[PDB]
Amino acid sequence: RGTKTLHYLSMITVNGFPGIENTEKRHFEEPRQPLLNLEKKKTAKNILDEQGADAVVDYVKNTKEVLLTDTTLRDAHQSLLATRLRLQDMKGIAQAIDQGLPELFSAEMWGGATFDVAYRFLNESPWYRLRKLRKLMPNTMFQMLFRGSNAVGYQNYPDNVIEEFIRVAAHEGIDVFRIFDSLNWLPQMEKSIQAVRDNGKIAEATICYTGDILDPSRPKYNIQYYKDLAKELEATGAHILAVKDMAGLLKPQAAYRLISELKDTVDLPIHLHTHDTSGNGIITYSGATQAGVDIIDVATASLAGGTSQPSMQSIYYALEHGPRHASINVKNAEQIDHYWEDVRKYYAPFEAGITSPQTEVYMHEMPGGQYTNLKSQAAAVGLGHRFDEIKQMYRKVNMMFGDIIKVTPSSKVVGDMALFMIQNDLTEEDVYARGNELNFPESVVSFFRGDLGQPVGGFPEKLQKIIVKDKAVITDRPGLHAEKVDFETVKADLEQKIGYEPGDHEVISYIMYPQVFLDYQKMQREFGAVTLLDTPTFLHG
Ligand SMILES: [Mg+2]
Ligand SMILES: [Mn+2]
Repeated sequence: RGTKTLHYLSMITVNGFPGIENTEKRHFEEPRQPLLNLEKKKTAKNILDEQGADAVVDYVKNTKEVLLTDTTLRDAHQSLLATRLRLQDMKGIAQAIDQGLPELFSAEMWGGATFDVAYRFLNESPWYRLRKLRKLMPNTMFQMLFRGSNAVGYQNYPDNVIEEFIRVAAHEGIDVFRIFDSLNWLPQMEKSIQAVRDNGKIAEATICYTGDILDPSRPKYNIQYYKDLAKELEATGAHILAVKDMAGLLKPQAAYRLISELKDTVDLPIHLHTHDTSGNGIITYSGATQAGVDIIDVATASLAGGTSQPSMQSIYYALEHGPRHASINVKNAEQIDHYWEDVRKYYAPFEAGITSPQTEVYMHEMPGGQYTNLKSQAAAVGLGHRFDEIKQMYRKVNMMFGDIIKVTPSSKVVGDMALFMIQNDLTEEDVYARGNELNFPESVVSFFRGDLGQPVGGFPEKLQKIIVKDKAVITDRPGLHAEKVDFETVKADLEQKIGYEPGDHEVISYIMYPQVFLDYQKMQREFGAVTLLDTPTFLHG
């Protein structure tokens, strides 16, 4: 093992880290360990382990205070540090988060972009990160982000693959599955919700919020649409209804109105997830708190603000003397935030830059992760100079598509469309006129083929016929048309490829990311377990 780490250290010392500018390994002090005042409490993890998910739901309903879910381990560093937060920095504070904050409903540490990014860039297994965090944080609930029928991948998978991933993730320590569909289509979420319920975990059915419910000019995503969606989601037997504000679009008055109306229609607890990109995340959470929201999604203050979640400490102080208080130990939270600031100093090459409240997100409606990725893609193609026109094309392409919900992977479709549209300098009338001649991006064609599901109100018919010139268009779940996957054959082929008998997690990771898992295995052969390295040594040597 020593030769592998020596090889990796020599490689990084000489050739530098791939994708970042080469710099010297500047000296870092040891990150500040917290000084916690421990109080023993029965957490929602204990309730789930003892009496199951329904007891957890009843505990949430009987909690007068508003519960907090920490998104520091997944979404805060997905938005701010390009999902590059390593397990080595997480494990120095995992026990402190488990002990100093037992009032947390759950910690979101998995799903989203973490699964792909860990394998692709951090060269560490997300399953290994899950196992180490589960050992380190035994009395907290683990929340993951689940993309409906795509799970952690960006495309549709057959139903047995999704069920097996849910089973393996539940066995390895995931306690809450937040299941969302990119276009808010129920059939893509039904089977995942049923599988999560069968595995005994909490199923968070999710509504992606877009538009403005208080704006009569945009009537498609009105309050009645969300009420009907919440009713049919409650019909599926999900434990907690989740409201995912992917781009910070939910305004405070709209937040109060939406949470009140959803509280009237369903008896499910409501989980609200929003981003502070508009700068109104704190007041939105407060307005939802007055409306009666149950759980809200917060990050530590050092990894909060901008495209990330609002800070949990500021959410505590904003609700300190109101009718409803947040459930947190604020002193322990600040003590943990000191460590988070010190380890955020490690990830300087992955920082986005100077951040300000960005109220332009109300028009272009672009999520922050997709915002950073779109900026990087425009820089890679040399279009980063005209990113204001990129924003305008993004908004106009979204309106051209029929005002779709823009969350991954549907936001990636709109981003690719806008990049291609500015790439060869045409308008939407030019799309309707010349569109038979050009070759549209593959993601747009796949979306108009129905591989992402069915959008609300259906596709624009003439534009769809332009986009797919001769390809077949399905109108049902893409999982029905998926190729059958047999796990014994895949396991045998993986054993041939990686040279040893793989576990269920390795098989289900090979199915979702075939090339990425094999590249990760090759990197493990060449360099060993680089997750054990500290972050400045991992980046610079
Ligand atoms: Mg409650
Ligand atoms: Mn998010």
